[PDB]
Amino acid sequence: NLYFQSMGECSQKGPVPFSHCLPTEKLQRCEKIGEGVFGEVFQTIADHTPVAIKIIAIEGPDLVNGSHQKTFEEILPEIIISKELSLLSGEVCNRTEGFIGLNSVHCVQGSYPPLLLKAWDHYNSTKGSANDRPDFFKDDQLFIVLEFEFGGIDLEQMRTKLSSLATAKSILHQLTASLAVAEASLRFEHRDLHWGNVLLKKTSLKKLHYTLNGKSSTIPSCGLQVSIIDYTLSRLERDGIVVFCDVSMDEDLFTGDGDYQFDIYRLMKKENNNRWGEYHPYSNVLWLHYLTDKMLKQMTFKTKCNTPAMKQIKRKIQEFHRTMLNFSSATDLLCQHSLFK
Ligand SMILES: CN1CCCN(C)C(=O)COc2cc(ccc2OCC(=O)NC2CCCC2)Nc2ncnc3[nH]cc(c23)C1
Ligand code: NA
Ligand SMILES: [Zn+2]
Repeated sequence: NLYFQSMGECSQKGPVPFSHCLPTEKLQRCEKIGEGVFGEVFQTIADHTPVAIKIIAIEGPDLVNGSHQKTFEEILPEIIISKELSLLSGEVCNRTEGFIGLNSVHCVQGSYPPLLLKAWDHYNSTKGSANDRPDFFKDDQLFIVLEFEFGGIDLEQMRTKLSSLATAKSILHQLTASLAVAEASLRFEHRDLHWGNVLLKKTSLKKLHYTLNGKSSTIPSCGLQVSIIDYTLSRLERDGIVVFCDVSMDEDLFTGDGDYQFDIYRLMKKENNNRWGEYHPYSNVLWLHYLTDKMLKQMTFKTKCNTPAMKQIKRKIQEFHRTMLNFSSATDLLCQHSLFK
């Protein structure tokens, strides 16, 4: 064990105990906030500030949540993507805070902490879990433990909670800007931006700031800051080296039904001729269209569009829905679409 922790930004070498990442008070305040086949996500408090902790078992031979554990080599591309996107908050020509911030990454060894099992149980009793109770791991088990800034609540879970379609406009504008900046900087495609992967949190900032190819602009917040998550299918590049998930031989991804989400996977494959290493930023437009579609058809707002000014916003979002598929990229949308003028 002769690697440094957290990409060289932690002085420990080799695996660390859970207690390195979750000292007793941080551990005691963990509450589970979500899950997937990968493992578990908890919210806790560090220095009076909420954070999210995502815990993924790696390198072992046996099944977790019905699937084999990834190796570190298998997970590394997504760690790289997460970090590159987070680093856009501190860049100059192409700058955005719209991707989830990555605080730290550790490789942890040990059995699962009993205090996290308690939090897992509470979630299972209240919301119900699709996962195995993570109490079967042995003292040799390795995990990747990622600490993200806390991003809030997902858009699907906020289906009935947003003020108005003005809020929807801000959300769409924030998403479009973040995707554009990542296109410009990293030739980035998200490739899986369903409404579970858009987070919303309160902000006291009235305007949010971004920079696209050296040009800075602002977006009225409507009191919310958007964060994009989930890079399972994402693609980007740096100095000509491409990191992407190769789904060219996957079958089931393209046979979904019952939501426009599942059409987007098929429409992506059409656009790229099943060649997933290429750059097709139209996929970002496809996802933004799916999101706009959710805003207009599945979201319900606390205040409807009662005045002609608000009815006009609604009409303009309907016009965005009808016209946006004729743009080539999130960059094209941001720079050219009337909605964002
Ligand atoms: C609980 N959480 C939904 C859980 C289920 N779900 C949809 C995911 O997991 C999607 O992916 C991410 C989720 C979060 C953060 C980063 C993710 O992606 C990058 C990544 O993990 N890279 C890793 C690099 C190596 C492998 C993956 N989750 C959150 N982060 C911050 N605040 C939050 N509030 C609400 C949530 C949340 C939603
Ligand atoms: Na962020
Ligand atoms: Zn550390």
